[PDB]
Amino acid sequence: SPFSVKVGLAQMLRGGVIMDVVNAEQARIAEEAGACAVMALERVPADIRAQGGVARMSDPEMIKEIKNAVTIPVMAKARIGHFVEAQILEAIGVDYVDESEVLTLADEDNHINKHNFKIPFVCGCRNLGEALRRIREGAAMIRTRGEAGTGNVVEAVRHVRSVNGAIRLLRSMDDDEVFTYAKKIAAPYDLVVQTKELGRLPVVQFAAGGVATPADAALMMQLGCDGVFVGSGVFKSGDPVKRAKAIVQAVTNYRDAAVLAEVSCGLGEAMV
Amino acid sequence: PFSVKVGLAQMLRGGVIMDVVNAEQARIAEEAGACAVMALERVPADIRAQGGVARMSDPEMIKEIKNAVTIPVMAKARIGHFVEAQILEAIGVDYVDESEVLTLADEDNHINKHNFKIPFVCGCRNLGEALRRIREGAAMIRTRGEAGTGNVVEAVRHVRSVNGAIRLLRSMDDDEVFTYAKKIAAPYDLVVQTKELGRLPVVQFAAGGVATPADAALMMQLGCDGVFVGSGVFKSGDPVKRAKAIVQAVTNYRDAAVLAEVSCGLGEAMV
Amino acid sequence: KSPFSVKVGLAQMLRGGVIMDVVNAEQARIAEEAGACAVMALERVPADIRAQGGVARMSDPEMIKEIKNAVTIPVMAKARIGHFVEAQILEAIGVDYVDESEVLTLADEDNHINKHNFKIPFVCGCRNLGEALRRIREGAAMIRTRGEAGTGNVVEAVRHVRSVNGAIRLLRSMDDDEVFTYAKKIAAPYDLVVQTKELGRLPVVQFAAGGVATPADAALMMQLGCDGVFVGSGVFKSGDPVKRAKAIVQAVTNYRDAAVLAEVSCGLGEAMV
Amino acid sequence: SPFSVKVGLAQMLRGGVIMDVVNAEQARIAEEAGACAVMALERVPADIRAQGGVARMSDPEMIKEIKNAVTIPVMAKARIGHFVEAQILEAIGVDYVDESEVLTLADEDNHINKHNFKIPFVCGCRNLGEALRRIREGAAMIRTRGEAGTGNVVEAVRHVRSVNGAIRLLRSMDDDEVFTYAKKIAAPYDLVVQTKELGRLPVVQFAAGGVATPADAALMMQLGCDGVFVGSGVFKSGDPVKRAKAIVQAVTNYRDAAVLAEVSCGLGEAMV
Amino acid sequence: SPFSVKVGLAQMLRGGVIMDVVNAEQARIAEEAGACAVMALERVPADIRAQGGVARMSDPEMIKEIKNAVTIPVMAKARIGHFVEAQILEAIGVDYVDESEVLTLADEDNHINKHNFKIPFVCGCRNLGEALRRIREGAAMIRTRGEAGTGNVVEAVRHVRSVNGAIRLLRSMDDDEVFTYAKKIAAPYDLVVQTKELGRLPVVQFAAGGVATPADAALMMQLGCDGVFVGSGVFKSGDPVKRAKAIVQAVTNYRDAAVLAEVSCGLGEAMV
Ligand SMILES: *C[C@H](N)C(=O)/C=C/OP(=O)(O)O
Ligand SMILES: *C[C@H](N)C(=O)/C=C/OP(=O)(O)O
Ligand SMILES: *C[C@H](N)C(=O)/C=C/OP(=O)(O)O
Ligand SMILES: *C[C@H](N)C(=O)/C=C/OP(=O)(O)O
Ligand SMILES: *C[C@H](N)C(=O)/C=C/OP(=O)(O)O
Repeated sequence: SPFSVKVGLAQMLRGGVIMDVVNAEQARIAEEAGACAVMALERVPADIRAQGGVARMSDPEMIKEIKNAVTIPVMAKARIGHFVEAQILEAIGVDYVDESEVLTLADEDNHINKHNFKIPFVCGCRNLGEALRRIREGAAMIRTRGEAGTGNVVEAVRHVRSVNGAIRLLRSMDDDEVFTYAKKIAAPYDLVVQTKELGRLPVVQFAAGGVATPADAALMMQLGCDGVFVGSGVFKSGDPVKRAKAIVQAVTNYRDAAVLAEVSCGLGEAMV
Repeated sequence: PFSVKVGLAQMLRGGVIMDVVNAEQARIAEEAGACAVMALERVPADIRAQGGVARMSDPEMIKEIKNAVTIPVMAKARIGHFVEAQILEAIGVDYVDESEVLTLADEDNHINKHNFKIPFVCGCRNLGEALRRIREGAAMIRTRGEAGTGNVVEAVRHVRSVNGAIRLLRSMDDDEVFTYAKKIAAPYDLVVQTKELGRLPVVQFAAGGVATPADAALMMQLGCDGVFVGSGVFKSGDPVKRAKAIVQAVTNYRDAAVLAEVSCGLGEAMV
Repeated sequence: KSPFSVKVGLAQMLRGGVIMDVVNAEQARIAEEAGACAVMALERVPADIRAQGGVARMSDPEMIKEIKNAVTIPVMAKARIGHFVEAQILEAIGVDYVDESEVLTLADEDNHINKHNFKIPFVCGCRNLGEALRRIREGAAMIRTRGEAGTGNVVEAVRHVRSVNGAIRLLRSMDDDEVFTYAKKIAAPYDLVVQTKELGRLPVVQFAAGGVATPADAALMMQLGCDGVFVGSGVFKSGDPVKRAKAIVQAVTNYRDAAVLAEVSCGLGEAMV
Repeated sequence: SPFSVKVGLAQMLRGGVIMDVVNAEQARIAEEAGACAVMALERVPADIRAQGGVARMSDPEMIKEIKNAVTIPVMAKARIGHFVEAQILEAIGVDYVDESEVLTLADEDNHINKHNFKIPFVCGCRNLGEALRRIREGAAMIRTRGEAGTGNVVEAVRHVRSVNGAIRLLRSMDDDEVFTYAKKIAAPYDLVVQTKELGRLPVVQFAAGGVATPADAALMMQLGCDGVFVGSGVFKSGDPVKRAKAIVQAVTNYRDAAVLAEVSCGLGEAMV
Repeated sequence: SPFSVKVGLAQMLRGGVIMDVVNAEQARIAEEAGACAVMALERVPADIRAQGGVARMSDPEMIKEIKNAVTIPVMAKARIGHFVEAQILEAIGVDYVDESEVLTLADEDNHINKHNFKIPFVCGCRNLGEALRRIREGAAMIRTRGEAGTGNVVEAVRHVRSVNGAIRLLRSMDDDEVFTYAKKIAAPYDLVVQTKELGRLPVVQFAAGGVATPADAALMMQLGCDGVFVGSGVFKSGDPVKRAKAIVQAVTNYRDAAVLAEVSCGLGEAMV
């Protein structure tokens, strides 16, 4: 099954950190720090927030440079609904497209039909219903997003707890009430049932938004994520190389408080 | 094990706990006679003035503060950020303050404090909040006003609310306590324990706005077991003298002659 | 060990049973012969209270002694919410359970009876889990998950059974760290919420009540996971109370046997208006 | 002081039941039942409610017939603010005037200045502030009223719990907060302080309103009242003679469940 | 009676001007100008308004200096509800504490229990009910305040007229309506009656707020005050020494238009 193949590709990222990079130098830093993949974008989310202006798919020249600089998978963001941007990214050989809300919405009413592509897609979500709608559209991996570019995990905690609490609610829910639940969260019933049977999201689920410290990243993992995205927390901090390695080690050893303490020690300024 | 942590906190009764952001402030607080220090990144008046996300202190700074003093060292963690508290426990702080002056990490849940071996401080504005924090595992309650304003008005409000509610509860008809516990959304058993003790089941300190010795003795005369001072000492003109004066005020809070003496010639209070 | 757990233990005997409202000894005797596990003595059945209005109070003790004398199964009696003196009287005349009931006229809008002060067990009503746990903390030994009394419409009982059980299933799989906030949100005592989480069920017997008019209704309550059903109006406001009472009892005894449900429903005559 | 003498007169009624009577026959029934006093009025509160129309002080003729019929004290109702009605009641020798809200309000803004009278007054209240305001006007006894003429104790339970909860609040209140409390309930501070010091109301406190059964009456006594008024529950019931004695016995033995059970047995129909 | 003694102390200030001083130089100026007392505070009210920031009891060192610099009585402000601040002021020997609204409220729900102190207190008020509540708390002198630090008498005129008009209303009020009046203004009935019997406030009443010119001060006196407070009008004006003497003479000769004209002539800039 072509979708299950795409899902399997994203499973290989479990336990990893994906780092936003806007040039090839940042891409090397992330790979050396132990990132499982990099995300090519025009500006990290904290700069998109402070500066404003329309944010689009990165120039294919920049993506090519980042692909050449690393051997780990390379993701790239496309505007929501901008399926031509995604066609271009697939054509130049990115490994994943992130149909991303940090870029400027291109279609306020529809997402990309991700089934028309060979490579897997990441989509964001704030709740289970959103996650399942993205998956029905063909998303092979889900980013449970908070607020990008603020260094504040509070919304990612909210959305991780919301998605996982809804899954747990679903696990023990009376079968006969699942139809109404699927109407209530506006999700395809088959995907709701698959989630109930698995007891987890049918695709990999990473946290994203405001992860600024190793404590934050391990928090996301102890809350039940398969990995984390860091967009601004590394490359807007005082010591990106050391913070990047620290966040990777936090995610690999997310239950080991002594390791979390050690990698957090003497880490310099987090992002503003 | 929870009563062990509740008992530990008893050793701070009668004391002043002082916020410190580095080892120099920590030694000043100990020499002034503070019963413990509270390590945080910025004093609350600076967090309020400057904005920005405020998190747990870097472990390196906490280790520095631990090595500078021999009185208990507390540290702040963001509400709900249980991994920050795991780290603070792993580096050997004596108390975690799950603190509202830091940027909220979980808007819906506090830390499950029963999963830790060290005692936790939590803030409250009323009795129901205090009892909820205690049921989560807090061993000590900070009855908080407004952090970083030098204005005790909200601390006075919340101390009178908590203690007024405890006094209400003490004379309350037993049959009305069930509805009372619903009304303040508190665990009934802890409500009953408060009624039977006649005081909060854990140590209760005032915090927020304590700027002068008179403020500090005011909190004690309103029936607190101690006071936090976050900004009043180190945002003031003479930190070393004000810290000793606030400590002496809390130790001698009913002695107007002493209160007048230690307040004399104290310099500028915090802005 | 504790006196409360002894009362809770005693109520277990009622699992699988039907408790029928009776207003005289004739009704009580019919209920016992139909196989009811207990009767509920009250002044008027809920449909009559609803239609007639007026203040509804504890039954006259003479009525209760007549009902106790007529049957050997347990006798329950209704007391107004908050009216602890009515309950003291019911206890002194030897009823087996007091139902602190919303079908009677509320006597204290702000407090329920302190049921821990009594030796005999109490039933209390609830619409949701928080209500149930607050009643249990006050000392209710058994919970009646109530819909609308006297209407013959199960729709609200279904709502409240699904609500209580939905919340229990929600609780069973809930992340432990979220239970403190959950206890606050439903305004329930935390220890009882945790106990409910651990057991996967209500810590006391849970019956459905309100609007159960047919055997299908009763068996529906049982298939939604109740331990038993109250029938107040559906039996004695119907056209054939004796046949209907046996049918509902059989429905609760054999609630998964559709052939039996079909059988006991056949020719049952008119249900309540 | 003259006021404390009046207050002492009403103390002699502790443990008693006061019954509303509209003629000498009812008054004799009440005295024989053991009532500590009777309350002369034109119509029992249940009739005033169902019938409407202006309700005033009883005709002095009817009051004289009631005084001739009994030797226990005779009370009579006067309209709120109607000090001339009270002057008349005093001139014909009633023992207490009840400035009563079950009669038609004569002055919407002022109560009778009860210090200008030699005999003691009863006033109603819903909360402690009302009681203390009535007492400052010269009320020697407070009746804590619910809904008169409905046979429903719910509002009297509310008001008894309100007054008593306020007094218990006041007993443990910080002395410095009492000034603001007296402002909040709009009550004379000296009477608030006196209530705090006594731990109870500075005058006798009876329950009234909706007491229909012996259980109701004993309920009021167990809630902390000194006695009960019964306006409608006796003479609108099926068996007033038996019910009046049962209520009296209930109030005398209000903590004895076996007695309460016994006197409640076979009591006939309560009021509608 | 200890309260009547405190009241008698404040009577000696009748016909006087109390001047705010923030150092010993201002205190001498006020005494030489003929002030009956000085008020030690950290900043005059016009500066507290313009600058903001929390305003507390003056440092006891400053109060000591002001006490040493003058022989007339020395008052000091404490924050409303800050009874420890008042304990300190009593301990260092001020003659009066002003529980003052120009300082930052410390207890939004309660004032200081002034009966626990040996020295008399001043409190502010905007209306009779406030004045009487402060007096019940133990205030021995009342400051009928307008708007401090604006130089605009309009609110002090409003509040002086309000207090005096309410007293005049009370003077001629039907006795039987006084109970309801005391509820309406939320004042202790005994104090309301005392005010009605005296025909004036039971303690000394000074005006305060916006008194900027000798005309203003004499206005307050012709409206019926026993004296005036000047906080900003002297020491924020162009010629404090001359304006201070002028305001004192205005208050001493408040009905003598020729004197008011003379002392107002050539007075330089009033406060901004
Ligand atoms: C969309 C991108 N992959 C991402 O995860 C952004 C995160 O925002 P930040 O809060 O800057 O980590
Ligand atoms: C949370 C911290 N320990 C604290 O007590 C803050 C006090 O606020 P401040 O107003 O700065 O004393
Ligand atoms: C309170 C009584 N036990 C009861 O269950 C009422 C049921 O209502 P109905 O709808 O009449 O069966
Ligand atoms: C005012 C009269 N004495 C009285 O107490 C009325 C009671 O009302 P009811 O509900 O008729 O007892
Ligand atoms: C509180 C002080 N005693 C005072 O009277 C303030 C007056 O204000 P101003 O308007 O500046 O005279």
